[PDB]
Amino acid sequence: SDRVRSITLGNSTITTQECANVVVGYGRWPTYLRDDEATAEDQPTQPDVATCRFYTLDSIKWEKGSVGWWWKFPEALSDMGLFGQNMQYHYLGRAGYTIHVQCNASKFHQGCLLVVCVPEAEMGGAVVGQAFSATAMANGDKAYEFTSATQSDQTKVQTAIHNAGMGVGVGNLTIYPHQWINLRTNNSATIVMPYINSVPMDNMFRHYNFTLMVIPFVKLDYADTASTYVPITVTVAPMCAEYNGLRLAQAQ
Amino acid sequence: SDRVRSITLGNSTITTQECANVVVGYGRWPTYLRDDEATAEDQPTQPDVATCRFYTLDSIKWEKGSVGWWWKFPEALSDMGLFGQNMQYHYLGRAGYTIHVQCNASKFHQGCLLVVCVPEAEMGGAVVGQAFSATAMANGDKAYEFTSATQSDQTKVQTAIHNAGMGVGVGNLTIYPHQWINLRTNNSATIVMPYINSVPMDNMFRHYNFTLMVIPFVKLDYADTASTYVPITVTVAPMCAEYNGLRLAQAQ
Amino acid sequence: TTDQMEMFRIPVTINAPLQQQVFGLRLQPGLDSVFKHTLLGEILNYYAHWSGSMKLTFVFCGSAMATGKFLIAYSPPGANPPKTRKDAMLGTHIIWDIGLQSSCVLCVPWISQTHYRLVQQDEYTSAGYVTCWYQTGMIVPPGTPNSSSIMCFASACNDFSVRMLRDTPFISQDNKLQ
Amino acid sequence: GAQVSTQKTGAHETSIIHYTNINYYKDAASNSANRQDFTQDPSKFTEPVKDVMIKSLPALN
Amino acid sequence: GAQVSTQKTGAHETSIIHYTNINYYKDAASNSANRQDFTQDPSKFTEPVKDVMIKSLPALN
Amino acid sequence: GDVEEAIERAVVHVADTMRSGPSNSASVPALTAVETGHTSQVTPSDTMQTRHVKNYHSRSESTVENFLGRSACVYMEEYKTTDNDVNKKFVAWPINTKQMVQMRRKLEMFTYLRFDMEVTFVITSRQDPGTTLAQDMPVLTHQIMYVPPGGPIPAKVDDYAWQTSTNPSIFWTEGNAPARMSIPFISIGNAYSNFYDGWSNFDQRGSYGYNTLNNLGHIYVRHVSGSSPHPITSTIRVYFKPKHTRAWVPRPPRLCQYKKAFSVDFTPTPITDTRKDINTVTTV
Amino acid sequence: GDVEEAIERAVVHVADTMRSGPSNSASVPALTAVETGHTSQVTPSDTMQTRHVKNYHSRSESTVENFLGRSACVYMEEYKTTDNDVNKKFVAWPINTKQMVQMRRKLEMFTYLRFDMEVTFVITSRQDPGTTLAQDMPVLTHQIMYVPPGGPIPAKVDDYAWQTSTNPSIFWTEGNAPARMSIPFISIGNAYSNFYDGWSNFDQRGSYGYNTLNNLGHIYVRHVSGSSPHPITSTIRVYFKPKHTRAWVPRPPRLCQYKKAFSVDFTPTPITDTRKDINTVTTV
Ligand SMILES: Cc1cc(CCCCCCCOc2ccc(C3=NCCO3)cc2)on1
Ligand SMILES: Cc1cc(CCCCCCCOc2ccc(C3=NCCO3)cc2)on1
Ligand SMILES: Cc1cc(CCCCCCCOc2ccc(C3=NCCO3)cc2)on1
Ligand SMILES: Cc1cc(CCCCCCCOc2ccc(C3=NCCO3)cc2)on1
Ligand SMILES: *C(=O)CCCCCCCCCCCCC
Ligand SMILES: *C(=O)CCCCCCCCCCCCC
Repeated sequence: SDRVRSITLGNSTITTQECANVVVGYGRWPTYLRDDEATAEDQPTQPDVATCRFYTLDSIKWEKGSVGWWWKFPEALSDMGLFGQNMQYHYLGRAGYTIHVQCNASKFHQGCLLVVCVPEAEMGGAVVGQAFSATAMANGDKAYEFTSATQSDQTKVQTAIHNAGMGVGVGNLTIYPHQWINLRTNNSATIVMPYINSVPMDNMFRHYNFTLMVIPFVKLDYADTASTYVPITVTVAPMCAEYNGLRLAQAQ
Repeated sequence: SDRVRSITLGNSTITTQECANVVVGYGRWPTYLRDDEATAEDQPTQPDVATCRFYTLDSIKWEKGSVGWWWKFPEALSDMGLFGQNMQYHYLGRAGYTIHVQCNASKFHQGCLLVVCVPEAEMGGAVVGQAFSATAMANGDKAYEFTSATQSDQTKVQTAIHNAGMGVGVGNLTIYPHQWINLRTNNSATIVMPYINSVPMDNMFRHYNFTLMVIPFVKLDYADTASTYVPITVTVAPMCAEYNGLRLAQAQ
Repeated sequence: TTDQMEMFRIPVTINAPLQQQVFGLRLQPGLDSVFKHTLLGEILNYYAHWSGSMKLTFVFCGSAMATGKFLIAYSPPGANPPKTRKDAMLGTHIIWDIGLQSSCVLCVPWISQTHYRLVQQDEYTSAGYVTCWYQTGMIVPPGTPNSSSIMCFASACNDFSVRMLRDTPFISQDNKLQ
Repeated sequence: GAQVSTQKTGAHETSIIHYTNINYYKDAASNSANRQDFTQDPSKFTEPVKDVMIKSLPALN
Repeated sequence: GAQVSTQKTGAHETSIIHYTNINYYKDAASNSANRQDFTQDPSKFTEPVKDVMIKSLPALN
Repeated sequence: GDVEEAIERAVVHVADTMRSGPSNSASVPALTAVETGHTSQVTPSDTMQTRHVKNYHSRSESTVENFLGRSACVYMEEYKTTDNDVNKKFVAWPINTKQMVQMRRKLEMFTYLRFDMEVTFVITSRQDPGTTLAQDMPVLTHQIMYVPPGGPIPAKVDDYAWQTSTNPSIFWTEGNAPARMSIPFISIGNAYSNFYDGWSNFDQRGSYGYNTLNNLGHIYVRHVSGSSPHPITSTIRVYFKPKHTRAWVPRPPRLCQYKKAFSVDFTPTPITDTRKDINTVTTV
Repeated sequence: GDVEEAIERAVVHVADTMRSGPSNSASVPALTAVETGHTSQVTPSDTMQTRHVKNYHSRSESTVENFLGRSACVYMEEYKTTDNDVNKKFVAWPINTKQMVQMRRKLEMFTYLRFDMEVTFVITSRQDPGTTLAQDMPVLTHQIMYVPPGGPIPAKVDDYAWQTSTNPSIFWTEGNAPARMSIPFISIGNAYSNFYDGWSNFDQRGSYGYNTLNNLGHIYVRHVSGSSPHPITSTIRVYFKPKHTRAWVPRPPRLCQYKKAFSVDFTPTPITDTRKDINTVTTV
């Protein structure tokens, strides 16, 4: 079958026995910066296998009452091996990614997740006019969660799920690269995101190029099974990573 | 003249207005490992410009009574940017180096240093039979010093200069790649060391491939000048660095 | 161990804590008790040197209704073994998904400073560790057992060879037989 | 397949001075020594300088 | 009728490495060992399956 | 005619490692069905990125000819030059390969074997301790005789059977290179059997096991006319080195220690040694 | 086919001296810059008037193959034929080249070495002195066994390990030519290391120095069945002769006397000996 899938980057391989297809950016495969699109003049580093490989973030639990989660990139990978090291020593960076979201249940469980990558997912504050800090939206590979109720805590982002933290209709997030994990048919989702920005390269700490959101559109449900929660794991591999402007490492 | 010299590796350039020649290993220029000389099967990383560039260690003072110093490699570079990072994340590494020892004085100063690179500079303990720790011979870019008197401290290496810590005649160290900095004619020394070992690659923490020794054969002397000490600075650039066996970083 | 056959069964269970470790073993095919008495280990014990890659095949033996994803990794030697899945995932690994194909092969490559390692392995000749972790978890529908077993097979690859014939430490006698 | 080669010169002026050898074992380790290879290069050690230096011309500048 | 064949490589890079043998006895049992036959096939043991299985394609169905 | 070209200028190596880059396909090499009784032919390039490696390693030292082709002690016994007990003066050994543990384990890794055999004897003598040891005994000569099944067996050092008009014998004198000779493949079958799951009688009774197929005869050894004033004890050690070997149907190596010379008999031994838990990977 | 022409009819000599006359030029050979790390290629004709000399001298005796290619004693130990102490009856030696000073200094003139090895054994026996020495012991036979790292080690002269079904052994009888055999280049590395500036542990702890790379195994030797009424002491001497040699990165010769077998350890020793003043050139 086509359900079978194998992906190898560097020293890591991912396999899936029940998948859908592989969504590719806006039909654009990741690629290194061309000479006719560059501004920064220094010779870049392209660590290759050391950085372009699969990194598995901490797992999370999908429970009957879960509402949704988000991770901002590249921040989510800032501590991952040499990818994180290269981010720290360089002023500029550029990369695409293979995102593989894993979630297995059973033929007797039901549920459905939207797995989307939102470019420039600029978010609103819990209380309009009140500024929040970076910590309200990203911190290493920590998963952030949406809420059903509207957020009151001004130190937070407006987490009410139906507006996806952006002031738009959550059911319209489908115009962004996405895949669905319907427990009845899938067991994982794979999206290849190319580099998307208004400038050729950018600083990797200061700018979150895109945000991965995993949202349960149909709640997790099951009968008298001994299994309770269903884990969700995110594994991602940078692709065609290149960096410019080497100097001392950024403390954080 | 030929005294003029310019060397560019990565984002760094070294220039000298009064040099001798450039000594090259045993006539062997650094080079990447060939397919017919390899054992480790994984695709290696060759960070290129990020690692193959000039790193300047802490400087030292050459005083009238100085006796000599040594630095062990690659240990001396274990904290230097991405070179150090790559050393930590990989089981195996391989590299050659361009060593540039700097020392300027004046037409009225006199003195002469031997700048040598000793492959496998295995050393004896201060007290025969007594084991010492790694700290007695290397620790980051810290310069270690020889002594005139024979060493009594058992936690140390036998530092008596005339036997160079190896039980041989110090005046015979010339069979190893070397250059002399005679204040009267030079102002620096440049030695390009290729990778020399009995195995194709090796662990970079556990094995000190070679030791750089700077020894005053003719003492620093001068008259009524206001300058007192003459600084000695070591700048070195890894060449053709490649690593294999990626895994978690070694704590130290 | 009460029952000898239990040695071949790697336990796997439902509701395991996230990122939990399933097992960990050190790569000394001729010396470590896990490998020394297998076909591969027995052959190695008639030699003093070895070189090459190895195949570790894992087969899931639970019911057709159980599901799960596991991360199996190989860590080249270094001062410290991986203590967490986060540590393990930085090395050579494969993510195993359970489905019709019950078995998965982790192929541990020959990554060494020397061309050959010693059968009577030492620190200089260290080969590393192989560890396994829950990637997601073993999920089960109603009416199926709560735990299951995984089995591990081992064999050499086509780049594997041994050198230096020697007697094996595994057989001896105090008297002539009879 | 016997190999025939020249001997190292003796007290008398040099043709009668060649010896013959035949290998009897299956491993090259069993063979006699290579007493007669005189290839030699002292320059890796006597002159490892990047830029070649002709004797007649001065060394510096 | 002497047989001439190649030796197993030694510490030095390889022509001078061949040895010669002559049998002196009337029975083949008297001959030296066959130290140099390297024919080898692991498939009777590693893959005795009736239907051949290519690695790329799945094993079942 | 004069010279012959049996040169093996093209010898076999171990497989090279092919360079391998990234992949994203439906083709999945790492997933298989162990159930088929098939061992996977996977290589590192199938599951990770590899560099190209020209591998020169060779499996020369692990051919069966090489593994079995070293002389191994298969038996040893003593015989005195002078003693009151007739049987203490000569050795009578029923040829077999099951009494010395090392050789036995090696041969037993295969079910059937076919080979020629090189036999070397190491004989040493020592003067027995006693109150009066002064004597001047000339060099000793030994006779080793092979008696095929059914031939007359010697009952004492001086009996007629030692004439060897037809049985093969070796006369050897001390101080010289150890005695040696070759024996061809002498089985009545097409291969020697290391195991025999069966009986001697059609009834399914009688002897059970490989011992029922062992009828290679005996080896008898004595001093020639070596009676000395004070006793001297000689010890003979016999070495076997198979050559021109062929082996069939390989078996798991013997795990339990051997208990009997003529039977598979053993005492249950655990699979392997234990460690504290399934994650223990340290030494201390 | 029959004969082969590997004749070296064109052998290398030392450089000739060219005739050289007066000069008056701007070209100055005798002035250089030692600072470049360059050794001057000057010859007498550069600084004085020379006659022509056809030089036939040759550097044949100073090739590394020749310098290292002589058998040197690397070890010696005694083992008794009979003694109350089990360990006094056999030798167990961890193969190495660091215990005998002469060979050690020669090998240590190079950092890396690659060669095949010819091993010759010289074994001699003597009767121990005592009150009663009259005995008549037959010729002695010795067994020398090589145990690769990890193989079973003998705990006494009569133990099973001496069966050598797989380890290589030599059985040798006194009165004969010394035993000898060749061993190929057996390192797990590409060359043997005489020095190793490093540790065994990745931690930069554990063993330090070349000893961490020494794992060549052991040599075990015993008398075969040589128990004598009165003790006899045998002494074995082992000689190494490297052949088919290659050497890399030469080092200054060892100046200080050696203190330990497994470490570079030394006591500071002066550069050389002294004379009364910088102009003293006479002897008395
Ligand atoms: C050694 C050894 C191993 C065995 C098994 C015997 C295998 C021998 C194979 C065939 C050898 O030739 C024969 C000689 C006589 C007999 C015989 N069978 C019934 C009694 O004598 C059969 C085969 O037991 N001891
Ligand atoms: C049974 C069986 C078969 C084997 C191998 C054993 C067969 C060994 C061949 C038998 C060799 O017997 C000898 C024959 C003759 C002599 C001898 N001839 C000259 C004097 O001594 C010695 C041994 O494994 N199991
Ligand atoms: C003699 C001698 C010289 C030395 C240095 C050893 C150099 C040997 C080079 C390689 C020989 O083959 C090896 C066998 C085993 C080991 C080994 N290393 C860790 C412990 O065992 C490494 C190489 O110490 N003793
Ligand atoms: C370490 C190191 C390496 C060296 C040279 C030492 C290597 C010497 C080769 C090892 C030789 O060991 C023997 C092998 C077998 C036998 C033996 N075989 C038949 C009986 O004795 C004896 C020596 O320098 N430093
Ligand atoms: C090479 O063998 C070609 C010519 C043959 C010469 C005859 C050999 C002389 C007798 C020695 C045989 C060696 C057997 C070990
Ligand atoms: C084969 O014999 C053809 C060439 C003859 C070579 C001469 C043999 C050298 C002397 C050994 C004779 C062997 C007699 C046992």
